[PDB]
Amino acid sequence: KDIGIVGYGSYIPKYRIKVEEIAKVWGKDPEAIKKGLVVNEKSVPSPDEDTATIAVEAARNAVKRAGINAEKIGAVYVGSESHPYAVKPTSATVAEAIGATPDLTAADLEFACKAGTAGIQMCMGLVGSGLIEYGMAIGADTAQGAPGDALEYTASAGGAAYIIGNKKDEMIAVFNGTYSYTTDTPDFWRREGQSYPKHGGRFTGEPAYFKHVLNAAKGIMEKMGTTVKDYDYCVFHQPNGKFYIKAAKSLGFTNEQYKYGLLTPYLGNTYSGAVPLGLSNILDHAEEGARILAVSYGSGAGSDAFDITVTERIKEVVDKAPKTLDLLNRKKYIDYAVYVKYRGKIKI
Amino acid sequence: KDIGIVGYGSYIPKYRIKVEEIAKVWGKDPEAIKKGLVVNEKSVPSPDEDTATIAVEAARNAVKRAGINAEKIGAVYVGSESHPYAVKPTSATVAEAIGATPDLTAADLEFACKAGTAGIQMCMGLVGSGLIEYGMAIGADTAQGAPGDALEYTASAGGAAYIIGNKKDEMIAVFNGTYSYTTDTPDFWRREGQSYPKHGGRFTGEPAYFKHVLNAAKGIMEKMGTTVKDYDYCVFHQPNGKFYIKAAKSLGFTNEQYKYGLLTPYLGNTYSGAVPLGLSNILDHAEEGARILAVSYGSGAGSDAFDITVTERIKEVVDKAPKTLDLLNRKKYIDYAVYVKYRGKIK
Amino acid sequence: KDIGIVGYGSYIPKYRIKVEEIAKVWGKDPEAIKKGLVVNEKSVPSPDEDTATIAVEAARNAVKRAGINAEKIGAVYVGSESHPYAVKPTSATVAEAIGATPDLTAADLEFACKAGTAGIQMCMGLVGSGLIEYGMAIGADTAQGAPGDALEYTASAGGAAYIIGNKKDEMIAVFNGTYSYTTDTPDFWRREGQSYPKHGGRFTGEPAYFKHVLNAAKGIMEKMGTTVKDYDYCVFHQPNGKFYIKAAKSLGFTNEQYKYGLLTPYLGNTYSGAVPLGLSNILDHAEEGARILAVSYGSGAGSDAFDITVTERIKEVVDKAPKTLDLLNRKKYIDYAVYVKYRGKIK
Amino acid sequence: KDIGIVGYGSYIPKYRIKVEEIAKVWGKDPEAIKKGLVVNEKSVPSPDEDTATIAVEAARNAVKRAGINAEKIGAVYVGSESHPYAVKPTSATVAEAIGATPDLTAADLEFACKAGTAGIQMCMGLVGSGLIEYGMAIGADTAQGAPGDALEYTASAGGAAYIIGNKKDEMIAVFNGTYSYTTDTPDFWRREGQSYPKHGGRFTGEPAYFKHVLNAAKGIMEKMGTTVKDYDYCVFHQPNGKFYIKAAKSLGFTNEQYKYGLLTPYLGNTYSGAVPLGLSNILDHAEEGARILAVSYGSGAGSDAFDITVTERIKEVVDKAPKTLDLLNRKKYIDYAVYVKYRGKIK
Amino acid sequence: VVRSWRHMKERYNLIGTRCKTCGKVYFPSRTVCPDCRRKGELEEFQLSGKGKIYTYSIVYAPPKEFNKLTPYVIAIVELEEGPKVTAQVDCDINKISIGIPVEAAFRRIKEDGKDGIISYGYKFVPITE
Amino acid sequence: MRDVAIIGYGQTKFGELWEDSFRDLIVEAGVKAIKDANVDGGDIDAMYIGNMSGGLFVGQEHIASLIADHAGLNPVPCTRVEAACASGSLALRSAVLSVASGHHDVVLAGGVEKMTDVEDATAAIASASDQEWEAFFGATFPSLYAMMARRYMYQYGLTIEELSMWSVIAHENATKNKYAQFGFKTTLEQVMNASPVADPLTLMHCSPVSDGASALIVCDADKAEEFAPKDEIIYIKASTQASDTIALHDREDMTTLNAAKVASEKAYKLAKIAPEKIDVAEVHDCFAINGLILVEDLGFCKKGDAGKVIDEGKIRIDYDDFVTVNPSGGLKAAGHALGATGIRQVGELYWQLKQDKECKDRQATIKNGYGIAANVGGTGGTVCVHLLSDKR
Ligand SMILES: [K+]
Ligand SMILES: [K+]
Ligand code: NA
Ligand SMILES: [Zn+2]
Repeated sequence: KDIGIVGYGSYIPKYRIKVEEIAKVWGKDPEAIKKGLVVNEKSVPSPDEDTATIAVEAARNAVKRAGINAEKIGAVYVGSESHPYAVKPTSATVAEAIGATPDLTAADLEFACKAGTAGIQMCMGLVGSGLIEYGMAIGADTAQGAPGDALEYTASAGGAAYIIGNKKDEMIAVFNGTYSYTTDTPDFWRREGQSYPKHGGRFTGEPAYFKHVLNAAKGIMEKMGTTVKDYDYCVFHQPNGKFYIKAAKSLGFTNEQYKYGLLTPYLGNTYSGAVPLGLSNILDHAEEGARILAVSYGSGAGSDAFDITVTERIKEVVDKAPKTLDLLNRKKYIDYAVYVKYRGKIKI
Repeated sequence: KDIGIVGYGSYIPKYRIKVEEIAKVWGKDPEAIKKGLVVNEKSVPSPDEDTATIAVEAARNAVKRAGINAEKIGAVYVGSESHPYAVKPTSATVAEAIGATPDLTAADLEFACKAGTAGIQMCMGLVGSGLIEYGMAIGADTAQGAPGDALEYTASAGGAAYIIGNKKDEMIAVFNGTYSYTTDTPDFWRREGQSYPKHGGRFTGEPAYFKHVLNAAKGIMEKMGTTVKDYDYCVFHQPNGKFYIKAAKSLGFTNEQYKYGLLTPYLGNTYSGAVPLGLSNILDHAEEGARILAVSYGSGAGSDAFDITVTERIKEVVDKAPKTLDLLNRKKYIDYAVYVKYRGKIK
Repeated sequence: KDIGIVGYGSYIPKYRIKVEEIAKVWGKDPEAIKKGLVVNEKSVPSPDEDTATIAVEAARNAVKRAGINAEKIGAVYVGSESHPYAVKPTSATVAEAIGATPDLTAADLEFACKAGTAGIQMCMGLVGSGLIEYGMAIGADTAQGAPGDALEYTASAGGAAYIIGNKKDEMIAVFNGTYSYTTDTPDFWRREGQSYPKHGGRFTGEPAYFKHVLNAAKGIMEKMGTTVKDYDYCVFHQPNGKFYIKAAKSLGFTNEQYKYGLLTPYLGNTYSGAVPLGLSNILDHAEEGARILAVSYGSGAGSDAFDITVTERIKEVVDKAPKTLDLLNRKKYIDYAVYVKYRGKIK
Repeated sequence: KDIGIVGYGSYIPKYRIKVEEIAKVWGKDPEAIKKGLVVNEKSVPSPDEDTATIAVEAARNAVKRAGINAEKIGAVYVGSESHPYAVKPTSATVAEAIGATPDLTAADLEFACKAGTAGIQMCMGLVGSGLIEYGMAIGADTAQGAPGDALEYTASAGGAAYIIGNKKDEMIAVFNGTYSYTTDTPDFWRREGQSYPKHGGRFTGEPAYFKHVLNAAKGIMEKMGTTVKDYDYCVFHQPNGKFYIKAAKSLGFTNEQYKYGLLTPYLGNTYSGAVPLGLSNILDHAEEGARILAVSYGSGAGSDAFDITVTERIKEVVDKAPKTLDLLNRKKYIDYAVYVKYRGKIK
Repeated sequence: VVRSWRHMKERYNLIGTRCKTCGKVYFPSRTVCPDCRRKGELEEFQLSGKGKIYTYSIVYAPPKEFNKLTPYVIAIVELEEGPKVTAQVDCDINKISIGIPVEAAFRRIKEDGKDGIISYGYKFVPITE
Repeated sequence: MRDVAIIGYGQTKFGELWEDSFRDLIVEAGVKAIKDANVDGGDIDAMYIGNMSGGLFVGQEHIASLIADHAGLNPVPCTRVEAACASGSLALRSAVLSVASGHHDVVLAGGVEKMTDVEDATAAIASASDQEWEAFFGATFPSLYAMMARRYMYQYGLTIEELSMWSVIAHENATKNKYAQFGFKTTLEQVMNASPVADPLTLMHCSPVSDGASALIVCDADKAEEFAPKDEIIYIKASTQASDTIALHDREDMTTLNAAKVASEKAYKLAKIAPEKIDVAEVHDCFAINGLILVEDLGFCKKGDAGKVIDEGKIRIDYDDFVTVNPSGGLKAAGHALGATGIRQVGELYWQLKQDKECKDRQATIKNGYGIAANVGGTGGTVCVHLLSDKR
């Protein structure tokens, strides 16, 4: 009947690359790119890291905060755009790595950068219906931007997991409701063959990102009968810093409300991990009774909205695992050569 | 709250290719293959058909049987191994193609041949929790087998859709319970780069397919406190006819119990669509009060078990859309040349 | 008088595929193709054959006709569009396979379908200058046409080899002179990455093929002070029978003059083997004192012209190896499925 | 009667990359590499340069030195391992760009790093036989080293062209003789599909490079009745400085004899351009009556050896075009990022 | 492809036309003289590649195909015979200015994707002196 | 030779129009023009439309048939005129010449453009330049105008600060325009420190790519009294057109547009007017330098001293003793829909000379009752000049 987050966990790799390092190679003005997107740097996975490892690190951190035995997890869902295998599931390797196996169901989720929040909704349903006791939903990605392209300044790796439960005394946050707005939109895609995606350019913004994010934000607030004044914090999808702020400002959110959710200027766009990671940072700082609005976005033309309320149990779990902001500041910078080496961007 | 199927639908393309036509090209004995795998022919998609289109045809047929307005569908999930796009979702196209948009959630699911049934569980949760009133789960795939390989004899096209509902009078079947057995198994996989998969061979058989299917069968029967005599019909995963029967016989199911579920001998392995298509044929024939057992399999190492009971409302819905067996017999045979042409197996 | 052919040889694989078999697959009228392209069937290499093996078979046959020890061959050139390696040379394999190694020079030649004859000219120079005693030039190819394309009806496998010498007692034919016409033309090409080529369509004909073939034919006849009446036989490049005949007729050659040179209707286009194979069939039939005009063509734009006279020693050698026409008629037909299998056109 | 070089030319792109820049990225000790390979830096082509442009720059500088009208050039041969097109010829573009078209023969030569010198021999024969007045032979390449591999430290871009004439008054150097040693050896190769080559490692050295280079050097000196004492300068193939010097020292050449020929330490391995570029630098410095030994090597199993004598006309022409050493020192260094950007090593 | 094929001698070798009635040199070669019309007698004339920068610009955001060259100098060169041409200049963006003597160079101007034709032509380079 | 006047003018919004379908744009402009004109659709004898893009983005030629079909005006004749950025004015001029002949009494001259649909508009815009001899070598459209600007600075000492002053005026004026793409003000520092497209030009020296549509209704001066009141009728004195070399490198002088000098002079001759009588002018300022140069070529000042004219601010709406140029945002701030721009320029003069309610906030002072428009195709290969008057 009542559904909520019992545990959450996050992971960010140590390597970074500044905008300046990429621009230098491609003959662009860093201050121009830096100003435009409000991106300063991004995270870079180690060559021995991928979405599966990133998901496992975050999953394990979520179990620490939950403080529950992983044998009780009855479903694991991993939302990614960069699952290591095209057929073998990531969720299964994560389940094995937490020792939730074998009494569980799992599935790998695809829906551009919305994949992560899609599974949160799936876990909500299964726990709420009583079919499972706890479900885990993960949003993780090791995004790769085309070398010449602008997506190269933002594309980044990161992950975040959420454990959903029904026990009142275990919840650190409570779902008040969810809403989704989905259409068929060819703003951005990647076809089975291709290694790098193709985009529609300016058609990605107003008609796609804003259309779905704002409709989903409006829809949840109509469903809950609320206003922008009712929410303490907010997190939107962050392809670029600009898009995030424009959306927040458009709905009437002040910097104090949206400041905690925006990580892209120093993390980059972690695609399916973006909002999950943002939400995790809000939860790291949030006080009891804080109302949160979280709206995700996925290129195919989808948005997931959440209405969350924080619980007094927050103070207890926050320090049980690494804070999102601590992972984000534990960092090593690299140049572009090492970066293309790490990413396997160079032909071998 | 009680959860159940309010509508189901299926689609199979018209083209077929007999084992004899493939064997002929590769210098193999067709009778040896046919006996071995228990396969006679497989369906082939038209060059203008893909996973999406099949999913749409089956989704649309499920809506006819449900008899409800698609605007009420609050989630569409498409499970496949062959989503036309690596990033843009199929489920969003299907949602648009039936007019459920925009007030819904959707997601494309990957888990080998179990994906389809994984979404059924997702829909079960969302209506059961009250988050939506109807959810659709689709399993569909356009299967490709490597030209020289044995998977060429079975890998096939098809799909089936299920609408899950909350209301008693609208249900044509009721979920008594579900169970899943999942571990990490490298029996079969495909890497992001590759167009054709790589397999374990003999390791996929006994250790992986039988282990997960059988464990998921005892899991649901332990959970429900039942035995194989309690079930009227059964459907298992059917990579080939050999595996399906050996599993059914192993658990103690008679031919009369498993015959409707087994379609592979004339359809081939439709991967995510396999169990859904089998279950749909069981529902086409089933009588009120029939208890059925459905267990799926996915190569990565998972399985989904279902305990379902058939309701009075079936007699009404069955004829509202094409029966699985009718689509299966509406066919046009092709030779291997046309087949490789259709499939884009040409360089 | 100084320079001449002392030995020649040829090879054609056994497998064929009729136009009818290809058209059937792609939904075309075979009679339309056959009438249009003037082609009935084409050669298909076995999966264990390639340009290197073809070149070796032809080289070995040329040595038999020459009746000389291969240790005396001081240069081996192989002109192909389908060398097995992008870096390791075919000519080196052919040299090893005929035991001409190690005291020789070699090189792999590229110039579309003009590569084979390019090397004939190279051998002419080296023997004539005295830098070597005997040189071998080979034109061979295992052409691949794009599955849907028209080049699929003609692109074929074949090769022929020529040994050039200085000894009047060993010459079976004598070079009176050579001429070449070359420009930069983007009629047809293939970029390093791509497996199948791209063509300009109708721009390949008049402005490229005819321009270069006819200019080269007129240039050599101007160089030799010669007319169409002076030549007993002729061989032109034969992408299809249509182009070949139009060129021959344009210059004023009768059927009796050009018939031996035209093999494409039952062999297809062997690219760099085309004219060499045609010329070899002319030599199989030719009498002492016969004058031959041979003009090749390469896309990117080039043509090589030859004026040759047949010698008393001709009939002595013809039977020492397989006649071109005998290789062409020892054949085994295949369907398209087997054909795409053989060619590795399967993904 | 006598064959000789009437004109020569060379081109090197401006961009360089130091060993230090590559090693830094891959976690290797630069000093170890530099000592081991005897290489400090290499040439990098601009993204708007390729083997065709490099060949054209060379060809044009050779025409300046020759001081002849390009209409008189009877054939153009381009030997490369990196021709822009897999089918359309570079040599035609080169012919069009120097205005030698249309009355000429051309061909694109392939034989690993020996294709350049292969064509010099071809021009030698044609000119000597009287078939053409002048022939041009080019050796050019924009080599590719695999990112992680050691070939990345040497593989570089460069070219040189040579025009061959019969006339003593026009010759700046005279061929005394040539010799070639060729076998079939799988030391290094690249299949048609692959973008980067594969090598046998240590099998490339003693059994392949030394075997062919030293046998060809020994062979020429036997043919011409010479000794290391008879030669004023020498140039060998230079995959790295280590191999070059070993070979020179092995035959008994002093530093003063081999120093001009060795350019790899600051230029890298320009593959088909290596000995042509080395020989051009020897000619830039050489005095009348100097005897040069030039031996090339090609991975497939090849070596071409030349015995050349410098003539009075040498000082007349050197300054008519850019000296090899001047092109080599007009340079701009780039980091590894820029380098991989330029070379299209980025995916 | 065909369009490339027609203006090759111009792009490759800078071969223009000269009107004898005027004395004027034209590049690219013209079929009809703008001044004399049908009166103008045209003969093919080979221009030297030498010229001077008349004006120039630096392209910072070009089409995705010129990604490697960015930023590049585009310029209008006044050739010593008189004609002006538009072309790129191979030099550092800080080293370009109006009046710089330049020389034509044979370069790879374009390509029609991965599989299409490669298009060569002139690109100017500063003189060493 | 009948006198021609304009009875009405309709204009869609300009810029990133995602919602508006192509058919909605032409309808929206056409219906608005019909309302202002107060004619029924049946009263239109013929339509003249010019489109440079020609469905380069869309892939669609034969746009005229499509437009008439969807408008529901079959079987009236519809024709498409093309001249790059000048396609609009050329459609107007063709419409004027049919009325003048007497074959048609009421004609619609429209312009419409859709460039948002294609991911890279750069390739289509470059189509106006010589593909063989400019585009081929990498000469982008902004780089061609940047090369004009450079030569102008070299010859006449124009500074970047002077050139940037043209933009601040444009953006200031555009805030008074509801149909403008940009309704914000900017400073000199913002213009100069904007992202550079082609040196010396920055992003803030360039007009943007944009969607939109505009339609005028032309009618015979005598018949015009039937549909409209005399005070709301504006008369087309002359419609001139001239040509120049397509390639900039083939021009006798780069700093000038001869085709504008030729066309403007012919227009002044037929109107029997001097440039000192022009109250308001709409010029093709796609790259700002094009704004300076046309001010000189239309004879509002001598060659070279354009920089002084703007840095002082003579052309501003607040200024009294000089011609007011681009009172609407113009190509820079109002937006540049290639096919519709040529129409829009004239529709602004219509509003300004009839003191319409649409340009109340940007109303220029009209002393003599004259206005000129200059539309340019490409770098100047085509120029079309229209001179309008409140008095016949
Ligand atoms: K996938
Ligand atoms: K090759
Ligand atoms: Na080779
Ligand atoms: Zn003239």
